[PDB]
Amino acid sequence: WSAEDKHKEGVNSHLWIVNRAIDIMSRNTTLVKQDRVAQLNEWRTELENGIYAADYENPYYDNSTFASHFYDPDNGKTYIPFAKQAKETGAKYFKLAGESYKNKDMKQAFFYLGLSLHYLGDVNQPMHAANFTNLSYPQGFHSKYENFVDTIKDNYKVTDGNGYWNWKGTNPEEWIHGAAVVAKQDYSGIVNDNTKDWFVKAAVSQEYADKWRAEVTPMTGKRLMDAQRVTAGYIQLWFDTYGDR
Ligand SMILES: [Zn+2]
Ligand SMILES: [Zn+2]
Ligand SMILES: [Zn+2]
Repeated sequence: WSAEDKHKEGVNSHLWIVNRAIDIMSRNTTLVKQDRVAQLNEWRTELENGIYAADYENPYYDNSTFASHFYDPDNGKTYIPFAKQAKETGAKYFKLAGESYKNKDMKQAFFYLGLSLHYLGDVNQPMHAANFTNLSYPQGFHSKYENFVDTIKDNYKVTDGNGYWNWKGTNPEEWIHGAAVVAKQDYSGIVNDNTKDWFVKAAVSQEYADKWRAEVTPMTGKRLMDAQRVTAGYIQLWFDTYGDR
């Protein structure tokens, strides 16, 4: 998903997913301790820095190949043979964040948590769970799709307090894998012969630009709603794990 502005949701789908996940936690009045939400807001600059840094510098963006932002659940791999993938990378930063939190280094903790949230957010994008990059056929569709999502994402906010609490076990890798399983199932609702066809014809015809955008909207909304619920669960897991128990 996009992460083009550090502190603005307009062109940062990753930050929008996290902010909507925090709103789910705030809406929950049965299980969530609201001081957790206050801690995320207190260290929001560092959290947002971590969410943005993943797509912009080393080691996180893998020398501009973004290999660690992809993870196919069926084979456990990213799109480049032998490169690091999103499950081991997102789990690495979940644990580094927790160790920093226990040592009371909040700036370090929330930056590493933002990184981990970014990787979990990416495996909820079906193209990232299927190794479909901006060079895959049809080339340029991955990037135009992610730009398009920013223009519609406000229509898919989750407005209830039901995150996926304890969705998977206590291992963060299980959450990243589980989210990629669901996202790859939804891959054909976005990438298929029709959307490929219309995207290619969209260069010459505006009518086709609208056609592929409309076609991918329903599954995009579904994926964005699941990403908010899974992210809220994952933040709650992090505080349950390192927050003193
Ligand atoms: Zn992304
Ligand atoms: Zn992407
Ligand atoms: Zn990314």
